[PDB]
Amino acid sequence: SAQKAPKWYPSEDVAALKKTRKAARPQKLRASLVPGTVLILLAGRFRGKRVVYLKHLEDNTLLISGPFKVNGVPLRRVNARYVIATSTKVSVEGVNVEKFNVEYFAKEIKAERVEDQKVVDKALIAEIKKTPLLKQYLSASFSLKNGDKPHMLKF
Amino acid sequence: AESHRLYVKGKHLSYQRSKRVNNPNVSLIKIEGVATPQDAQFYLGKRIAYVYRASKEVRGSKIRVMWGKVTRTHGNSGVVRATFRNNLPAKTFGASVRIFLYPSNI
Amino acid sequence: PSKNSINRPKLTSNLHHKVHSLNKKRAQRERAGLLKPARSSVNSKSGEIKSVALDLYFQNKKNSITTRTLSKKRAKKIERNLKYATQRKLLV
Amino acid sequence: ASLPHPKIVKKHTKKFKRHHSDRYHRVAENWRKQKGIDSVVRRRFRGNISQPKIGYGSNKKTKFLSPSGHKTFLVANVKDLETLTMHTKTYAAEIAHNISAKNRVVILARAKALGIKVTNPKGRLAL
Amino acid sequence: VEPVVVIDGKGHLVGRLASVVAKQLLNGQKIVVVRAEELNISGEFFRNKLKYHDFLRKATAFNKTRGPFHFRAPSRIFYKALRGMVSHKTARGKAALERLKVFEGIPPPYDKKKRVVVPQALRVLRLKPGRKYTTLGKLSTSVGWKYEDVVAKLEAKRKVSSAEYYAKKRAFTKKVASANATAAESDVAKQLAALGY
Amino acid sequence: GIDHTSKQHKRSGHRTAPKSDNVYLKLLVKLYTFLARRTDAPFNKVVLKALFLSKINRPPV
RNA sequence: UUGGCGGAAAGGCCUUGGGUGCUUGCUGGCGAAUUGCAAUGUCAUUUUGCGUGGGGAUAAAUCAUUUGUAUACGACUUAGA
RNA sequence: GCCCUGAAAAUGGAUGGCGCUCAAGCGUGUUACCUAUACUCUACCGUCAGGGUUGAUGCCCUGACGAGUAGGCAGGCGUGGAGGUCAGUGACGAAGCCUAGACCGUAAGGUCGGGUCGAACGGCCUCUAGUGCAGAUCUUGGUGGUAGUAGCAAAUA
RNA sequence: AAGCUCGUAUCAGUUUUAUGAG
RNA sequence: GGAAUACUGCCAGCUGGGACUGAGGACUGCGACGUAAGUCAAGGAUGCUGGCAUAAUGGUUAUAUGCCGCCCGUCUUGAAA
RNA sequence: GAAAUUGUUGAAAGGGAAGGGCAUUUGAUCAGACA
Ligand SMILES: [Mg+2]
Ligand SMILES: [Mg+2]
Ligand SMILES: [Mg+2]
Ligand SMILES: [Mg+2]
Ligand SMILES: [Mg+2]
Ligand SMILES: [Mg+2]
Ligand SMILES: [Mg+2]
Ligand SMILES: [Mg+2]
Ligand SMILES: [Mg+2]
Ligand SMILES: [Mg+2]
Ligand SMILES: [Mg+2]
Ligand SMILES: [Mg+2]
Ligand SMILES: [Mg+2]
Ligand SMILES: [Mg+2]
Ligand SMILES: [Mg+2]
Repeated sequence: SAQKAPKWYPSEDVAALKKTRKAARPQKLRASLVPGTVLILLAGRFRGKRVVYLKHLEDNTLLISGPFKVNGVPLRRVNARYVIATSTKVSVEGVNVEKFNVEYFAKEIKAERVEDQKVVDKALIAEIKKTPLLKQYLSASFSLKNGDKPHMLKF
Repeated sequence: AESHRLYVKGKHLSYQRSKRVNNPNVSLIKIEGVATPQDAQFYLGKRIAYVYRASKEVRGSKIRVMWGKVTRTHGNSGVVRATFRNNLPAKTFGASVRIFLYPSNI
Repeated sequence: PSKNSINRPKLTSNLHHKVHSLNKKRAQRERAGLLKPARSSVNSKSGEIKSVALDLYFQNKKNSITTRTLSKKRAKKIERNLKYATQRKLLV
Repeated sequence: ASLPHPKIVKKHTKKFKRHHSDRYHRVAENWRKQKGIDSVVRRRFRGNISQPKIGYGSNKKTKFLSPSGHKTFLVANVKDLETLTMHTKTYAAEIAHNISAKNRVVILARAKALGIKVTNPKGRLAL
Repeated sequence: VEPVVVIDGKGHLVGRLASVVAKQLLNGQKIVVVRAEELNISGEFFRNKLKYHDFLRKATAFNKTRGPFHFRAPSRIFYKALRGMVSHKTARGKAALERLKVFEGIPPPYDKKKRVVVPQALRVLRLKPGRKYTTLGKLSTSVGWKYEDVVAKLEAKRKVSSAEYYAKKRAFTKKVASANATAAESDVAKQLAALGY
Repeated sequence: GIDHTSKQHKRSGHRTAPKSDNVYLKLLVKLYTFLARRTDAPFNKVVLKALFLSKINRPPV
């Protein structure tokens, strides 16, 4: 015997957790996040690009589109904390986004993405064409210049 | 365009300290364009990155990052306090850091 | 800076040269292969027995100036223990 | 595959070294209390070494636990090994330093059959 | 926000300029100081000369070559005033000091660069009118600096060249302003005025 | 800091446990500890207290 | 590629003539996606390394010997195809 | 009230230094700001106290405390030898020694890997003592710097 | 440190009231 | 004569931003919204998602940087002195 | 076949001592956990 056996042994019956009193409640977005708003992307592959916010998804994400014909950003999800909501707004009542959801964006090109992109971008472009220089504004990328102060800049 | 910058520039001033002892767990950061605590309140909670270069490649890059965040203001002149996951080396007193715009309240 | 030439940087230039020299020396050692490989490499010894005597014995079986030598006594003991392990492997 | 435990916290990971054990070869690093009446270390002046005390004591629910979450139990043979046949999730067996390779083979085989984790399964068994 | 800040030292008070520059160097800003011979010290010339002569008294008795070194040039006087405010025996202090260059006059290439001022160190903004002050070039010449005339001649030549450059620049600016002022009635100009530009 | 009015970490005392190694005496102490806790009987309290005394404090009768 | 200027540490400033691109001054058409909801997500001169190659030029210093205007020893000052 | 004189020696030096003149000086007022092992909240260690309880000097719940020389009390770590036990370890390698490797203890220490080594040694319950070193101008033995240094120049060669 | 008792028990580097001293 | 405002104070008024913490581990209790079954922020954190799956986090070791740190024992009020 | 002390090799530091504490960078090196 290289070591004496202990007199007492802890039990291996793992106890269950106590009943947690933490209910899940819907997210309250910022007052500036209204569908149809132009958003600046702050991070990711499409950082510094201006897109259009379309729909709030069940996973606390925002459905956005470029539109893909204007600046090459497809129908994607974004996190609301990584965007800047500007003041520019376009109408979205002509856009049908009742199909897209988390199950749609699950990843376990399919060309159903392409078809839905064409259908959504048609109405988005129709709404965009009414405002002058809005298409050029959405195609241009955002960046900070010398001496820009984000705590003073309006959006 | 000619610029792609999505961050504000800052300088790592020093550690939190008294006259004869310092606390490396807290760093003092001076953000460009900020001169008052009222203006510094905008940047609370923003991510800070210290980006530096090393000669040996690690995971496909020669560029290494130390992450942290803004926690509170400091003084009357727009200096803030920041905490990083690993404390800054203290050879970086006077070096540049990047204050990002996320998480965003705008 | 030096009191004889205050406009010329001295300490920063010395540190920059030192950093550059250390980087070049490390790169030269890596290219010479004097550094341990990655942990997931096939030739990594991570989590395994590290023994100069066993490494020398197996290098001699496979077939500059070094301080790593294998004694005849240890080599004979290695051969004997390898015969024991081979007999066990044959039995199972 | 151990018992669930809180995150292990060590209050003082660094070793408590004896004063001037760096200064003199004849002074070993094993901790000794300074009994001098004028000792700056004993009087606890700023800038000196820290001394062991009960405040540094570890959490009783994480005490004696290895990083894998087990308690180490030294074993010399199969009979010592089979003491842990029911306390598998809390204890891991460690073979004693003086067990021969021929017996370590048997111990490892029996431990694998019984599902008992072995702390040092590579000892003396290089191929 | 400039990578290098060039400060015209004329009309500044030495102590306050030294304080602000030392803080900038510690924060990690590269600074060049020009025209150090035109710096000012508050107080009378005899007082400042007396203070420098006390400094001259200070020396190591058993070997003068080990003692305090008394550099006579105005740039070196300013450098002493700043080294007294930088913790210069540490690596951090040495690194801060190595972000600083001080010159008498404006040598190249800084003669063709923009030069700024520090309002909190300016004499006309700080000192009460009527208080006496001292010029660093005269003080340095009285304590042994021997290059005041050479610097004056070179500065005069530089001023002539800079005046010619400014005359050409002012003519071009007048031409540009004339060409811009005639387009203030266009619809583009009206839209820019509506947007504030 | 605090200005303590009384001593700190003061033991109550009162002869908690017997100093003997008699296993039968320890069994009797166990039984009367149980009785004194679960009966609220002053007799059981007195007997339990007397079982802790030393030889010079338990004179014969 | 034409010419002028700049010596404070000039090493930069201005200018002539074609060439070759770009131009968001204005109007259009195609492309972007999957980096999967963020992870610096790598973007800037110089390279005493090599390979290709057209050209350019073919030295000294020290030891040893030697002098004494030099010298404790080094050092110094001379001479030798 | 502030300012100047209102006495001073002897290496070169001090509002701590730089320096500061509508001050960065003096008197006062109003705010903001910096930070102690102090105060407040939380976690963890230990001690003490109060309750509960048919490995019970254990377990569970709650609360408050923690400076220390001489001195007191308590719990522990380590060593030689002895009785008992593990039908303990060991020539497939005991003890010892070395170790840029691993782990557990607040600590005294304990455990594992590798190398060297070549015959004995350990865990636990107890017994016993010539049982723990940094010092004593300590004892014995061994070894440095000084240092290739001082010097090996009386007695004619 | 040990016993015995008692435990709205025993009190207190404090105040108050009455009464002295200055 | 009619108001407003400043100052001081109160609300068991509403609401935005930031930081540290998540101890406990079946149920029991006190409450709230509810006719109702039930629900809840009420006797201590859960839910959703991404990347990596190894030297990446982490440890050790050699050093660098910022700040702190006088040589121990003994004996003397007291010792750098 | 220990230490003091020494040689060689490799790595590192060094502008009038070195050593220690807290924290992190860099170089080197390494264990666990891998269903
Ligand atoms: Mg002179
Ligand atoms: Mg306390
Ligand atoms: Mg002051
Ligand atoms: Mg005042
Ligand atoms: Mg052995
Ligand atoms: Mg003895
Ligand atoms: Mg000794
Ligand atoms: Mg002693
Ligand atoms: Mg001695
Ligand atoms: Mg000699
Ligand atoms: Mg003779
Ligand atoms: Mg690390
Ligand atoms: Mg100190
Ligand atoms: Mg021998
Ligand atoms: Mg040795």
